[PDB]
Amino acid sequence: FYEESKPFTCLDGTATIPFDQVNDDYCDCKDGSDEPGTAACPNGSFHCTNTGYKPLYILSSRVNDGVCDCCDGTDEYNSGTVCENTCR
Ligand SMILES: [Ca+2]
Ligand SMILES: [Ca+2]
Repeated sequence: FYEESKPFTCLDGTATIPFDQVNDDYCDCKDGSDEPGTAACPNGSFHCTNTGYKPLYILSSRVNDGVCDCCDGTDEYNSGTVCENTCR
């Protein structure tokens, strides 16, 4: 009748979790692949999309650290620091 969506598998094959454990602010994958958008994994990376300009990757520990790391300011989305777009 209703088919269920498949779960997420860590890019390193170390675990399979439902997609509600993706970006849930707890590190479930040894490679950090379940938390690309948060500061939860010690070896993760956050992608600065920097729309219109060169994209950059930063350490996950720099997501919501209150410091402006991406020129588009997208790394600071719930920290209290409001970053201005400085890509130009
Ligand atoms: Ca997680
Ligand atoms: Ca930051």
